[PDB]
Amino acid sequence: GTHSHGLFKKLGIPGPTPLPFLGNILSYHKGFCMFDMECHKKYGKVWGFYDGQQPVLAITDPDMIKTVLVKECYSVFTNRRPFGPVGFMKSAISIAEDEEWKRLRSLLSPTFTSGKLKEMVPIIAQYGDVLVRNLRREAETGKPVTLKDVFGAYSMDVITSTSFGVNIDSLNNPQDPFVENTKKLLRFFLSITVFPFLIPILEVLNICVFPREVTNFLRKSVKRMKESRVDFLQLMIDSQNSSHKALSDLELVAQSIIFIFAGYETTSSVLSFIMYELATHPDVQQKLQEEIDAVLPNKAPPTYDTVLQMEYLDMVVNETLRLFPIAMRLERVCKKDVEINGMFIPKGVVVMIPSYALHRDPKYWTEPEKFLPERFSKKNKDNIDPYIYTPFGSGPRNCIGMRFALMNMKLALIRVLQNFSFKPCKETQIPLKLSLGGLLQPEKPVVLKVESR
Amino acid sequence: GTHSHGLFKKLGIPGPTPLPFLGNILSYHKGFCMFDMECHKKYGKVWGFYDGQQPVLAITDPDMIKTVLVKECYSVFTNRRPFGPVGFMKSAISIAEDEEWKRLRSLLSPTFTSGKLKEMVPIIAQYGDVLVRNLRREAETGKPVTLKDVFGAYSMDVITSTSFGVNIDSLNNPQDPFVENTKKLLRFFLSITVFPFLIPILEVLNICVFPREVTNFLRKSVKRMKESRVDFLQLMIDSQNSSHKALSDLELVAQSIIFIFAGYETTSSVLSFIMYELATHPDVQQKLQEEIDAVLPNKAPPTYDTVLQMEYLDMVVNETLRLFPIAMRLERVCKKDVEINGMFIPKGVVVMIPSYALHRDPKYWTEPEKFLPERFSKKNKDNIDPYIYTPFGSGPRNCIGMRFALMNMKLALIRVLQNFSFKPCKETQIPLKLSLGGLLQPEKPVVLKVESR
Ligand code: HEM
Ligand code: HEM
Ligand SMILES: NC(=O)C(c1ccccc1)(c1ccccc1)[C@@H]1CCN(CCc2ccc3c(c2)CCO3)C1
Ligand SMILES: NC(=O)C(c1ccccc1)(c1ccccc1)[C@@H]1CCN(CCc2ccc3c(c2)CCO3)C1
Repeated sequence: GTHSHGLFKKLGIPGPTPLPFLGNILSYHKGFCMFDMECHKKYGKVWGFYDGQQPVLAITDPDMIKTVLVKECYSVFTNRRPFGPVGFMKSAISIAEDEEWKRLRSLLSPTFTSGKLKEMVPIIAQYGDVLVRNLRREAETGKPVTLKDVFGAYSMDVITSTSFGVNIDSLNNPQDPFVENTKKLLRFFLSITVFPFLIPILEVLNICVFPREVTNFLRKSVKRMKESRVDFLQLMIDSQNSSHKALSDLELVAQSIIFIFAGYETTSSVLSFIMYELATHPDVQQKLQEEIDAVLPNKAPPTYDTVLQMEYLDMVVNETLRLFPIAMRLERVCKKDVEINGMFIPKGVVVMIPSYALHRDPKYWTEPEKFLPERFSKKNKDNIDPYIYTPFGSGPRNCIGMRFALMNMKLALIRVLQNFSFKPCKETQIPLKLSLGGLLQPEKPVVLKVESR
Repeated sequence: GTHSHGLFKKLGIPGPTPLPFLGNILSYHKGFCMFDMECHKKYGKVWGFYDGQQPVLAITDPDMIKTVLVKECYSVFTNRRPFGPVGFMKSAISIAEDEEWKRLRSLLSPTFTSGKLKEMVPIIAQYGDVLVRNLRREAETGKPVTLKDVFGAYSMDVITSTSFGVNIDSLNNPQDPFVENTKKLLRFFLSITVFPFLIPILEVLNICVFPREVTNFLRKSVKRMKESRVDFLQLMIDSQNSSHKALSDLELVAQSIIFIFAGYETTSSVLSFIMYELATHPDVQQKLQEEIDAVLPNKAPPTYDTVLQMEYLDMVVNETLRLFPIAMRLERVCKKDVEINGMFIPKGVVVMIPSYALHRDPKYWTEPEKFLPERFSKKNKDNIDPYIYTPFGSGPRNCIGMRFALMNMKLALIRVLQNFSFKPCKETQIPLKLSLGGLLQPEKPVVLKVESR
């Protein structure tokens, strides 16, 4: 089981010696992030390891990262590593490959523009009101608040409503049909990465890592609203009634599902990360709350243009994403033999960009382990390399919902800080530790005290 | 197990209704050829069926065949369907895909030219002398001759000698090390086509459909002759010491092995097919023997330029290949969604050209089941469509050893007909029947009487 296990030794590329069949997966016992920082420290700018028999080439040179993510995206590095068994979710944009992804990116792009986001803000604002009343409830109880529930309820509230046009107080309504389905769906893989040779077997088995009932539920659910108002689902329906063939009925369901996966636990974790940093830095929480009340006096409701007016809110969000890039890694499959910036890359290799390691690299960040929003001040922001700081990826296949995610979090933070201050309690994990999973998340959930202003 | 089994029903393309998981493979019980002729008769110009869950789209329009084989070869239809587990034989030109095949086709092309073939004829001639003395031995015994042994011994003689630079009277020397290895190698697949989802499993199993000892044998065997004369092996070594990277040591072994597979049973079967047609048509055998003795009086030895002088020999060979195209089918994988000659072809579909069916189509061939070499006379040959008659494929990925194969067979036929006449005996399968396997071969071996002129 050492096929390809001599690839990096042949290329002269350093890296940890793999074991037969397993590759270097045993080193993942301390997590992706610790493994990336160690390899970066041990082997320098480039190194290779094996997910089972799959060679993975890590790169850290920003010139080389730009070549992979931007310049050679369409011709060489178009796709992420295969993920399955997907079934009909093969039509999702994040799973699609080559021309099929290229077409999906074109049809969905006008839906994620600045203009469309401003027309969705009044919807996001309503769920912000739900977040505040769900928070002040647990605030009544002096007993501390585990944020992942009230924030996860908010994160799922917005993302499924926008993606499917429904309305739910998901916390106070565990009964709505569009809730229980989305709940078991968002509960989420191993040997599919270590042993990806089984995926074709798993596919023909009719196996779907997505539950079979939820997918059949959402399909008939979207067909319900065909018989008919500014949401992801609605903006995609308008794209059908328009070059590329329009989004099919099944493709449309695939995109709405993939938006919930890319948006639920991602937003919920960053919101818990942000509030942990604001609780352990009262001055930053004070300076932020003072900015919100200046832009929005008398607890004025937030709007699209006022959110972009809050520079310190943008600095706090960006600095949290540097410390906690929940994707941890960016990956591209080398579709054909190429040489970039004076280095040969063999066809089939997975090229990985260790975002977590690069975000905490002392060579680019003074005291990289400290939460310091002034790194993103208008003075100091010009020194940050866009290919070192990559919380939303980069190039033509970056996070297409990036603008929305930032708006959605900022809108939640404004509505929460306008009403509450946040302090740590005796059970808050200080220092916070990271869980060893496929998304960067706090090891133990963030528990904080929530006082009412 | 009906994924993709609704593809042709959706496209409106006719074809036999598949069974779950199996597809249409049960219809293969009477062979590829009978199944292709029936579908052609039943459904007309185009139809689709399923090798398991693999959609196969059959086309018969010569304009559309030209588009697939020639015009859209490099951009859409570059590859045959996957074949494995191959191991290091992935570097063989017939197995290689996309740019890797494109490079191999360039490096090997100058080796299969008209000029190089003329320099190999003196080597092929020697094994022709071995064929005659091996034939006159069984001719001494009035007992009939099973041709597949004396011809198979000749076919393996030439193809392995040219591909590896050795010399063997393989019939009279079952002791030479380069014989027993080539023998067990040439003895040769099922669910790899019906259930190709297992190939990745079989690969990581370290399974090699090629025996593990023979491959390790030939590698050290080629390295023996590195320490050093007009053969395939020698012409490839000269290509290394020369744009594309040169043939590696392992790639060179892969090509020499793939030449033996493409050349042994193919040549041996056509030679048995040809001699069956000459035995059951004494006038054609007479007219051919009269041509050989006019071009080559006094049983003169054949040369390169005299072989191309024998038009009737070329007509007999070509007419045998129409009746018996041992590949039976040409196949290309549609690498991306395309429309050709007003018909949509989905990505991933296997496009198949039913050569056997087209060669016996009454719409192009008057009495297509009769052996009639005059179809290829200088008068009548202009009416034959090169995309209907495709015994060696067509386009940039056709049989690269085509010129050699025709020369090798013609040289054997000249040397055999100069000495012997061939008549059927009471055990000759008349009418000959075809075996139901992956290569077109006589059901029962051809047994004939061999008189000495
Ligand atoms: C804090 C929130 C989020 C973070 C940190 C995040 C991060 C990322 C990252 C790193 C990628 C891969 C980029 C690359 O490989 O270059 C990605 C892809 C993607 N994200 Fe986000 N994401 C967030 C929220 C969202 C939301 C709310 C949506 C809503 C639609 C979304 C939709 C997508 C999609 C569709 C892709 C795949 C794009 C493609 O393959 O073309 N994400 N995300
Ligand atoms: C009567 C003898 C032969 C017949 C009928 C025959 C037939 C064929 C056919 C139909 C193909 C596929 C063409 C296509 O898909 O368009 C092929 C491919 C090939 N043949 Fe032959 N063949 C014969 C002898 C030989 C010999 C003696 C060699 C010696 C090297 C050879 C080497 C090859 C190779 C390397 C390929 C693969 C070409 C590629 O994939 O680029 N063949 N053959
Ligand atoms: N299509 C894909 O490969 C996925 C994807 C990966 C990175 C960015 C976007 C999308 C995906 C599959 C299915 C559902 C959601 C996401 C991969 C396949 C396995 N990995 C597991 C979980 C995951 C990892 C990173 C991450 C996200 C999810 C969202 C943004 O980053 C997600
Ligand atoms: N590379 C390939 O796909 C092969 C190939 C197929 C058609 C033309 C050329 C090559 C091959 C694989 C391994 C060894 C020899 C040939 C295929 C894979 C399975 N099929 C089985 C036997 C076979 C079928 C048709 C035929 C030949 C061999 C030689 C010319 O036609 C051969």
